[PDB]
Amino acid sequence: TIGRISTGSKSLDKLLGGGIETQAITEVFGEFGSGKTQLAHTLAVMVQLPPEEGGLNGKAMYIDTENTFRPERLLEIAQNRGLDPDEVLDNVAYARAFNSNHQMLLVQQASDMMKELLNTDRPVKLLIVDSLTSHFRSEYIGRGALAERQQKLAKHLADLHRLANLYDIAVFVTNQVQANGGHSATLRVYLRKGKGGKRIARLIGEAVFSITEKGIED
Ligand SMILES: [Ca+2]
Repeated sequence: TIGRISTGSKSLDKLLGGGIETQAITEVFGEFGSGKTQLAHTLAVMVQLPPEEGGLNGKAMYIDTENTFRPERLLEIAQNRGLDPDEVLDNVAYARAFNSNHQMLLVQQASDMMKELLNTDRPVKLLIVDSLTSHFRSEYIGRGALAERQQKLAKHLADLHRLANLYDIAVFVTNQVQANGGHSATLRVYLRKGKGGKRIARLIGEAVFSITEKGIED
């Protein structure tokens, strides 16, 4: 549907109101193996497709903080969906965020890059930040550092929301459930492991999906 990227699952798209939205931040929470990273890799392929096939004829940028990006997985999803894998890999730009300060600087650097590429036929339409809070949690420790950590995270989310609106891109971020917090910034989706190997998504009703050779499916 209009301005949305399909997840690869019709059930998950229905729950999301058609898929992930441009000009917005979608935040997916869950433990390791819940489907969050698999969903990010599938969306990096889906965004490239025409709108009738659930994409935006776009490119993706994947920012990693905990070594989760797998080009071979994109290659596999592309091959299994009948798409050209070299084209798919050429359209997903990868950058590692080394620490929380660098992670925050990457938003302005991505903004500078998208600006110069304004005339391009295939613009970036999806920005993924996998494990959004990992560097903030490991660099701000002790009870006294919590307020500062939250303040820096809020500023980072505000910079991402501004990026989504200046370039009409979908921002997709992954995180883990927090004992304290907190959004204001988003659309929050919790992912769980289901029976057998299915995964369940819930908005913070519910939708069932699976992890296959094609990435995310029903
Ligand atoms: Ca996963």
